[PDB]
This record gives sequence, structure tokens and C-alpha cells, in this order.
Amino acid sequence: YMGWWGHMGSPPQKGIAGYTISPFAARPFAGVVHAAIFNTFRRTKNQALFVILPVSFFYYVWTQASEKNEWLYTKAGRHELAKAL
Amino acid sequence: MTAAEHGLHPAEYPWPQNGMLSTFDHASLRRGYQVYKEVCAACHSLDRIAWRNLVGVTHTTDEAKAFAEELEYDDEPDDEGNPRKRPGKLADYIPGPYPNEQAARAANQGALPPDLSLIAKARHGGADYIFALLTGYPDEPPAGVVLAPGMNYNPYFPGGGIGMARTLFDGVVEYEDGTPATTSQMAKDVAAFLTWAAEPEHDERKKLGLKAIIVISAMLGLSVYIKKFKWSPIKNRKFIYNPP
Amino acid sequence: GKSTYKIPDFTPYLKKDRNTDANRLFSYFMIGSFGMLSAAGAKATVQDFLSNMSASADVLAMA
Amino acid sequence: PDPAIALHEAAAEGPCHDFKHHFDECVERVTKAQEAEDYDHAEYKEDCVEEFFHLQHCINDNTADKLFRVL
Amino acid sequence: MALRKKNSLLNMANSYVLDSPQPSNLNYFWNFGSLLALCLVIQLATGITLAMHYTSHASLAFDSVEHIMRDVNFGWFIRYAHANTASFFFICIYAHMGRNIYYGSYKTPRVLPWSIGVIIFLLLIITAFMGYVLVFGQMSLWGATVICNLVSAIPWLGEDIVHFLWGGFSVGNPTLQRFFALHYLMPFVLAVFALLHLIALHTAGSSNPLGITSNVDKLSMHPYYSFKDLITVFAFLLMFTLFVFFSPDKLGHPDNYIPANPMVTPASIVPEWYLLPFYAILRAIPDKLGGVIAMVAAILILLILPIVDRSIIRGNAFKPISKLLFGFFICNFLLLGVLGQVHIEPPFIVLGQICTIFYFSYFLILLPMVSTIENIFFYIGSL
Amino acid sequence: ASITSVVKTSELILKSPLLSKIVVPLAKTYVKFSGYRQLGFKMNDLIIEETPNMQLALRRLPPTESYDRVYRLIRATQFSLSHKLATGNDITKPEEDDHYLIPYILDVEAEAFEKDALDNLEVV
Amino acid sequence: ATTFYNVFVKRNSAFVATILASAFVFDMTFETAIDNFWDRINAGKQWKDIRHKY
Ligand code: HEC
Ligand code: HEM
Ligand code: HEM
Ligand SMILES: CCCCCC[C@H]1C(=O)O[C@H](C)[C@H](NC(=O)c2cccc(NC=O)c2O)C(=O)O[C@@H](C)[C@@H]1OC(=O)CC(C)C
Ligand SMILES: CCCCCCCCCCCCO[C@@H]1O[C@H](CO)[C@@H](O[C@H]2O[C@H](CO)[C@@H](O)[C@H](O)[C@H]2O)[C@H](O)[C@H]1O
Ligand SMILES: CCCCCCCCCCCCO[C@@H]1O[C@H](CO)[C@@H](O[C@H]2O[C@H](CO)[C@@H](O)[C@H](O)[C@H]2O)[C@H](O)[C@H]1O
Repeated sequence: YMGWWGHMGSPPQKGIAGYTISPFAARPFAGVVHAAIFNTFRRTKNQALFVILPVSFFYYVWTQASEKNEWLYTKAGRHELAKAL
Repeated sequence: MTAAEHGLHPAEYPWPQNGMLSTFDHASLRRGYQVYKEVCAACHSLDRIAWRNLVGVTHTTDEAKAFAEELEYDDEPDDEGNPRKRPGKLADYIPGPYPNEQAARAANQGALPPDLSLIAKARHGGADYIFALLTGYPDEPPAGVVLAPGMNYNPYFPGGGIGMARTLFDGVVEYEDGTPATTSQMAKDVAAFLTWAAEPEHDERKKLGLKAIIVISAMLGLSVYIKKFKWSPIKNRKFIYNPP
Repeated sequence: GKSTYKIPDFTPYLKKDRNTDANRLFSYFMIGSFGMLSAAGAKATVQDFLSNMSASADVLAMA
Repeated sequence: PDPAIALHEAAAEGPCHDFKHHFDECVERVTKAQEAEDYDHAEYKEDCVEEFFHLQHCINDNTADKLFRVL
Repeated sequence: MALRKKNSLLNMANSYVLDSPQPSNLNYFWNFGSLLALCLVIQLATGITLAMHYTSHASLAFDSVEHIMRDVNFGWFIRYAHANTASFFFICIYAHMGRNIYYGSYKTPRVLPWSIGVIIFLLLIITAFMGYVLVFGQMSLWGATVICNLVSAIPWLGEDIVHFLWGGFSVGNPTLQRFFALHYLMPFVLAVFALLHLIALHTAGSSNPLGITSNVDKLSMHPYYSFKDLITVFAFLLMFTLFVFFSPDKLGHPDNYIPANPMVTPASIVPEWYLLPFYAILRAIPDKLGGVIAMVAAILILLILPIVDRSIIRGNAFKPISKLLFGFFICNFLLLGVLGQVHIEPPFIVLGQICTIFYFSYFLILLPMVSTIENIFFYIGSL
Repeated sequence: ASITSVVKTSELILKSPLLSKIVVPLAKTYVKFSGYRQLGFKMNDLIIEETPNMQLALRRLPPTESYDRVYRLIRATQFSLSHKLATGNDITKPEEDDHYLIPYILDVEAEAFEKDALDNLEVV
Repeated sequence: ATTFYNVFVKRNSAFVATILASAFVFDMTFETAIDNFWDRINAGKQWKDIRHKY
């Protein structure tokens, strides 16, 4: 499924013209400030839920479990610990 | 587990060596050596430290040679193959108070005082644990605590009952630099000294780290420039399509 | 859009002084600095690391 | 004398007063309970370790920095 | 013809590091492969150097490690580098495997590099397990004891196999000397399998974040990906620097600075952090043999991803529901890791069982269901 | 899963009034959040192509469809590497998201599946 | 800029020679600079600071 240069396995290409300029002719950091702020904000906003939802759920579950475990091993939690074991 | 079973967590004290760019205070190290020598060394060994280790850290070559030369170490047998002793040298290790574990336990109601060369790394808390433990013997155990025979209450120790009694009291040591030898001062000095004993590369390691951080950061910045420079023809590519 | 002789717009990226020696020299200064730090970092690394093979402190103590 | 003694006393009477009182009340209860007969044949013998830890933890938070500043 | 193409030896190197045609749109998650190569090179360099100063005999092992720390010039650095890079090796390998699962790198035509990859991961685990025993501190000894006693669960022959592994009736000198020899060997085996999985990959080439063919638009490996890999090499070295020089013991267990003592049992025997999720899975099953099988199955089940993923599209970039499921799967795997080092106490016991069920149900139920439904949604949604 | 399976199951759903009433709106929102149209792709551009069946179906595409698909892949690859989204005419409109490939692959698979069945025929 | 390019950059042999010479100078000067800085931020704490008493 992959060939090599000259016969890479692409369907025939035709009709596309590609253009570019030398690295010495270009500003490598052109538009860096706009990208760093606006592009990153757009990219982050669109992915935020896929991180927030699972992280917040599993952090909540952990927090509840760790707090219960702590409470069960106090004096106040003696009776509930006895039942839990 | 109960909090008692874990032991109380020690406070975070502001040690001189805390801090990415901070060394130990060598004057505190020297004073801590003196506390080890006059208090702890009755029960605890420091087997991984040789006299040469103190030189240029806490003591001069001559002071350390003087400490070594006061002791006797086993020499090679004489010409009839009989045992002999020699005076100590800088290469020798600091000798421990007991010949073996059995002797150590017999002197300490069954408990075995650990070697202290690695103790700062071998316990959660490090210097803070050592300082907290030495200064954290309450006059009276919390009401309801039943100590096993030969145990002392100390909340920092897991379970609360430790075989080591309180040993630091105001003025048990007379510091050679005139510092007032309070319980707190001696615990701070000895904790610093034992931290040094566990990690004697500390000062050098952190200075080399500073050099590494600076060089690597600069190289990271330049590698970003060079990557972006080389990639700009790809990133800037434009297309015009005319469907055949 | 259709003519392939009309070059797409590269004005947002093009430097005016792209053919000058100063322009090239700057980029070679960055490449050079990076090579320089890499050489200094390699030398430090090699020296410190290989020194493990030289007599250790306990060997020098018995000399 | 040991600077810690004064700093610890000040912290107990001041910012850690609630915890000081809890520990005190606990001690009173436990000692009284030990005084009463058939304590040795009880199922549950209360201690004051928990209250002690809450107090000590509080004192340490209010003192650690101050103590090392005067050493 | 250029020499790099004409000469057969040069041409093999050329094919992998220079002319190798890569997709033009690989993101920074394609940098973990070369970071893993860097970890391997550091472990070989530091490990062979430690082997020049280490003594594998149980009477001297722990002390030889203290001699390295205290007397060998830069011994502290070489030891801390080796110990911390073992952790970084696992961070990079989990990132690399996470990328592969998210982007569908296990799908045809890349089943074979993925399957060899699963073996690489098993070899890494064994290598790191044996290396940790070599210190012969408390955790070294007790971790070896508990982990090797899992083999006792093998029916009929299990006990005999354990005594054979140990070379005696408990973990001792014979065990330590054999672990040294095998720890030295296993990284060479791992390097071979790493090379094999890249040769297998080279038939299809790298996948890319869009999941489509890159045969339409290729870029040479050098200079593009060479220079992109340098960025993360220096980012890695900065992380490495902060651990090795400023916090060299953060990732370790203090008990491993106590010499091994068969009498005294440490308060808690836990594996190194990178093994914790597998340990939680083992604990979840009450049966001894059950627990062992589940723990092995938790790794071997990666081999069925090419089958249970029913999607007609490679990778998750365009699959919102798959992305949510993947996020839950990852966070569950981290929670299993945390539960691997809590005490066996309520309510962590039941939590560990629910998380274990969720771990397996991702492969067996959820991914096949979600991938089936998304196929239908793509087709109906775009009609 | 085979394209055949996906197409047939979808057709079962589209037949059922109840099912279509609940599934078609979900499928349309799914496609909106999928966001492949914001890289100028058509849905069929995403189908895995590294199989014999798919390579055969791609060879059967009319040359114009084939050249346009090449361009859309190259254009999406350029948006991906730049971290940009399509704008204006590059965004695929819902009316442009045509199933140009589905008929070719359904014919390839129909033959492949018939061949498998007929390889297992038993003279009665 | 032309002159500088022509002498130090144009020939790779000269470029590499200049990079290595610069690395040598950097290495020596950086060592000295870090040493002085480290001594100032950790003043009074090191052995070299208390050695005179003994
Ligand atoms: C005369 C006896 C004695 C003296 C004096 C003594 N110790 Fe100990 N120490 C012990 C014994 C016994 C143990 C073991 C306690 C146990 O395990 O129950 C011990 C344990 C310790 C521990 C380990 C506690 C643990 O977590 O396992 C440290 C740290 C310690 N000592 C430090 C010191 C320092 C610092 C000094 C003095 C400056 C000191 N000791 C003085 C007898 C002593
Ligand atoms: C995949 C590569 C490797 C990994 C993941 C790895 C992992 C480990 C680990 C986790 C330890 C315990 C470190 C500690 O806490 O002190 C260790 C120790 C050791 N490793 Fe390796 N190792 C690798 C390669 C090698 C190689 C190639 C050698 C060559 C002999 C080696 C020699 C040693 C030695 C001698 C020790 C004991 C001394 C010490 O603890 O530092 N390792 N290794
Ligand atoms: C020593 C450990 C490893 C090394 C050095 C290594 C190295 C690499 C390299 C350099 C690549 C190509 C660049 C990249 O995609 O990152 C690669 C790709 C791949 N590796 Fe690994 N790898 C290792 C372990 C693994 C493991 C454990 C797995 C799977 C469980 C795996 C599966 C793959 C797959 C499927 C690919 C192709 C991914 C793609 O380009 O889409 N590898 N590996
Ligand atoms: C020296 C001749 C022997 C050929 C094998 C040498 C190494 C080799 O193939 O190099 C390449 C640089 C490779 N990277 C890639 O493929 C790559 C491809 C796409 C994108 C990126 N980066 C994106 O941003 C890549 O980095 C890589 O890191 O692989 C090592 C593991 C190989 O080492 C070995 O297997 C032997 C041992 C160290 C495991
Ligand atoms: C092909 C490569 C050529 C051969 C490689 C050479 C191998 C060994 C060369 C020198 C190794 C020892 O060289 C010696 O190294 C250590 C650091 O490593 C230096 O020591 C210097 O830095 C260290 C920490 O970095 C400090 O503890 C020390 O106080 C300071 O003097 C010595 O100044 C140098 O004399
Ligand atoms: C660091 C230890 C590793 C040492 C081994 C050194 C090389 C690494 C793998 C080489 C072994 C296989 O490498 C072998 O070489 C040939 C010829 O270059 C490669 O062939 C590849 O490039 C050639 C031309 O460059 C293409 O025509 C071909 O389509 C492509 O597959 C294959 O990938 C593989 O069959």
C-alpha cells in the first residue's frame, strides 16, 4: 500500500498546481501572535468537552471514594467501617 | 488505615537547601556532625561515610585526620599471623557503636537503631521527618494510648510507639561556634547533616542542573526556530486546482 | 482560481530583503548557535559521563 | 530556651484554639472513662490521637516558618 | 545514481532515516516513537555503564549501588538518569500506544506492526521489573517475592516453576544474579523487536491524523521530521533535567533505600507506578489464577482491537462519540493506576472492580457498538 | 464492517417510520459535529482504502471523480498540517456531500460476496 | 555581512571550524560565569566561605 518516490501508489494526479517560496524568502514566524492566541483558542475550544467531561467525572468519583475511605477510618466512621468489612 | 497507623505528616520546614539554586549551609552541616558525634553515635552507625567525606564539606584535611587517628582499626595480621590494630586513616569508614545486630538490640530493649547514612532518603519526609520526629515527643501521650513496654509516644512515627526515647534537650551539646544549643537548633543541624550524608552530591548536582537547564532551554528555543524555518515552504504551500 | 501563471499571494510571508547576505547570515547565525550549543553540550556530556571510568574516590583513597 | 516552646504555646492559644479545646475535651472524657470501673472489660476504648493530630497539624502550619526563622 | 541509493548498506539507512516518504501532516503525537528510541539509547548507555560498577551478588548488590552513588565519578548522575529514564520510557510508551489507539494505527494494513508493538510492551515490563529487583532494597525483594509468587497459580506445576525461577526456595542470591543477566539481555531483544515493528510498518508507511492515504502527498523524513523530532528531544531533556538534577527521587519509593530484609515486611508492597493499573486489575478478581489471567488478558486484549473496531473509517479525528468513549477509557486507565496503590479497603475494593469491568467492556462491548452505530450515522447523516 | 452491511442496515432504518424519525436527526447532528466538511472532505473520502476491494473500487472511478478526490485529499492534508479549517467555497456544503464511491464499492463487494457463496455451493 | 558570510559561513569547513571554536569559548566562559553566580546566590553557605575559621 505504499510504493516509493516516482511510484508512490497515488491515483493519477492532474490539474493541481502547487506553489511555495524558499525558507530564506519567508518570515518563519509570520502571524505567530495571531496563531498563538486566536488559532490556539479555536483549536482548544473545539476539543475542550472531550477532555473536561471524562476528567471531571473520574475526578469526582475519586474524590468521593477517597473522602469516604478517609471518613471510615476515623472514630466517627467506626460503625460504618464495621459493616463495610 | 487510621491516621495513627500512618503517623502524623511532618510540616514543611524552609531548609536552606530547599530551592533549585540553594546549597546546604555548611556551618549547619558542621554543627550537625557534632550532634551526631555526641548524641546519636551512642546508638546509631553512619557506616557509609568515610573520614575523607567530611573533608572540604565540614572539616579540613587535618581535622578529619585527627578524628581518624584517634581510633584503632583492624590491620593486616603480623608476621606470625597474629591480629594487630592500627590508627585510623582518611580512607577508613566511621565506626559504629555495636559489633553486630544482636549487640545493638540487646542495648536497646530489643529495638534495632538503623544506620543513619541513608535515613533521610529511606523515610517519607526526609529532613522534615527527622526534625519532626526528634522534636515531636510530647511530655505526655494522648489520653487512651497504651504504649508497649520500652516504647515512647511519638506521633510522627507510624503506630505512635517508638523504641527511641527523646534524646535532645537544651544544652546537651556545646557547639564549637557559640550557637545556642536548643532542642530545635540541634534537631535542625543534625537533620541537615543527615540529609547531606544521604546525598553528598546535592550541591554539585544542583549547580550542574542549572547549567543543563540553561543550555537545554536555549537549544529548545533554537530547535523551534530551525524547525519553523525548514518547515515554512510546506506550511506556506498554495494550490490552484483546474479540474481536467 | 484558473490561470496557473498568476502566482497565489505570498505577500504575508515574503521578506523584502530576501536576496541579501544579511538575510542569509541571520539564519546561519541561528543554525550556527544551535550547532555551537550542541557541540558544547555534547562535550560536557561526554566528559562528565566517561569520567565514571577513571579511578573512583575509594580507589584514589588507597593510592 | 527552646524557641519552639513559646511559638507552640502561642499558636495553641491563638489560631489553633478550636482544636486545642477539642483535644482538651477529648482528654477529659477519656480520663473520666478510665476512672470508671469495668473500663478494662470494655469493647471500645477511646483515645485522643485523632484530636491530637488535628491540633499538632494546626500548630505546625502556624509555626514551621516562624521557628526556622529564629534558628 | 547517488551512493545513498546504490550501496545496499547505505540504502537501508537511507530508507529509514532520509528518503523515507512520510505523510506531510503528522502532529506532535508522532514524536513519541523517536522519544522511545532516545529512552532506549539512554538506558543502553547508562545501563552498560552501571554494569561496569555494579555487583550482582546479594551480599554486595545494595552496597555496589551506594558505591555508584558515592564514589564513582558522576555515578549519581548515571544512576539517577537510569532510574528516571525508566519512568520516562513508560510515559512515552503509554503516549505512543494512546496515539495508536486514538488514530486507529492498529487497523489494517498495520495489524502486524501493532501486534509486534504489543510484544515490545510486554518485554519493556519484564525488563523494568527485573531491573528494579537489582537494587536489592526492601521494595526490590518484596516486589520480586509477590510478583514471582503469581506464577504459583499456574495449575499443577506452578510451585515447581517458581522454585525454578528463583533458583531456590525464596528470592535470594541465585535470583538476583539471574535477574542481572536477563536484565542485561532483555533490552537487546527489545531493540530487535522495535526494529521489526518498523520494518513491518514500512510496507504501508506511517498513518496520519486524518486517517486517509498519504500516497498523494509525501515528505522526506529528513529534513522535515528530523528537525521536528529535535524539538521534542529537547523538551524531553528539559523534563529529564528537572527530575535527574533537582528531584531525582520523586518517582521512587523510600523503602528501596533500606537493604532487603526477608524478615521485616514493608508496610505496603506496591509495584512501580507504571505497573499500577495492571495490579489493580489483578486485585479486582478474587481468585488467584483468575487475577493472573485478567492481568495478562488486560495486555493481550490489545491484540483484538483490529477485530472489534468495526468502523469503516480509520481513527477518531472525525468521530465525536468514539472520542468521548476514548476519553473515558483513558481516564479509567488512570483511575485504575491510582487504585493500584491505595490500601485494600472500602470503598476502593468495589471501585476497582467497576473500573476493571469498564476496562474490558471497552474492547468487548462499547467499541464494537459505538463503531457500528457511527458507521450508520456517517452514511445516513450524509445522504 | 463491509460497506454492504452499513448500507443495508441503514436502509432497514430508513424504511421504519419510527426509526427514521429518531435516527435521521441524530445522524445529521453527528455529521455536523464530525466536522469533516470543515476540511473540505466528502464523507466517502474518509473510507479506509487499503484493502483489495477498495483499491478495485477506486480504480473504477470515472477519471474526473478520481482527479477531484486526489485534490480534496491534498487540500485536506494541507489544512491538517497548517492547523487551519476550510473557509468559503472550500467548506463542503451538505448538497455537495455526494456518495460518489458507494455504488462502485457495493458492486465490488456484491461480486466478492457472491463468489464466496458460490465457492460453497452444494449440488442437490 | 558579505564579508562575514564569505569568511566564516560560505565554506562548511570554515563554518564548522567557527562553530567548534565558539563552542570552546562558550564552554570556558559559561563555566566561569556560572561558578561566580552560584557562589553569590549561596554566599556564606559553602565550605569555601567558612574554611577560614579552621
Ligand atoms: C540511646 C538510643 C538512641 C539515641 C541516643 C538515638 N537513637 Fe535514634 N533510634 C534508636 C532506636 C532503638 C531506634 C529504633 C526505634 C524503633 O524502630 O522502634 C531509633 C530510630 C531512629 C530513626 C528512625 C525512626 C524510623 O522512622 O524508623 C531516626 C531517623 C533516628 N533514630 C535518629 C536519631 C538521631 C538524629 C539521634 C540523635 C541526634 C538519635 N536517633 C539518637 C535509639 C537511639
Ligand atoms: C529498556 C531498557 C532498560 C530499562 C527500562 C531498565 C530499567 C531499570 C530499572 C527500573 C532499574 C532500577 C533502577 C533503580 O531504581 O536504581 C534498573 C537498574 C539497573 N539496570 Fe537497567 N534498564 C534498562 C536497560 C539496562 C541495560 C541495557 C543494562 C545493561 C546492563 C542495565 C543495567 C542495569 C543495572 C546494572 C541496574 C542496577 C543498578 C541501579 O539500580 O541503578 N539496564 N534498570
Ligand atoms: C521501544 C519501544 C518503541 C519504539 C522505539 C517505537 C518506535 C516507533 C517509531 C519510531 C515509529 C514511527 C514514528 C511514530 O509513529 O511515532 C513507530 C510507529 C508505530 N509503533 Fe512504535 N515504538 C515502540 C513501541 C511500540 C509499542 C509498544 C507499540 C504498540 C503497542 C507500537 C506500535 C506502533 C505502531 C502501530 C506504529 C505505527 C503508528 C503510525 O504511524 O500510525 N510501538 N514506533
Ligand atoms: C540508523 C539506521 C537503522 C534504522 C533504524 C533507526 C531508527 C529509525 O528508523 O529512525 C527514524 C528517525 C525513526 N523515526 C520515524 O520513523 C518517524 C517517522 C515519522 C515521523 C517521525 N517524527 C514525527 O515527528 C518519526 O520519527 C525512529 O526514531 O526510529 C528509531 C526507533 C529507529 O531505531 C531503531 O529501530 C533501533 C533501536 C533504537 C530501537
Ligand atoms: C573522543 C573524546 C575524547 C576523550 C574523552 C575524555 C574523557 C575524560 C576527560 C575528562 C574527564 C575528567 O575531566 C575532569 O572532569 C570533571 C567533570 O567531568 C571536571 O571537574 C569539574 O566539574 C565537576 C562537576 O562537573 C566538579 O565536581 C569539579 O570540582 C570541577 O573541577 C574536571 O575539571 C576535569 O578535569
Ligand atoms: C540500528 C539497528 C538497525 C540496523 C539495520 C539497518 C537498517 C534498518 C532496517 C533494514 C532492514 C530492512 O530494510 C530493507 O531495505 C530495503 C532497501 O533499502 C527497504 O526498501 C525500501 O526502500 C527502497 C529504496 O530505498 C524501495 O524501493 C522500497 O519500496 C522500500 O521498501 C526495505 O525497507 C527493507 O526491505
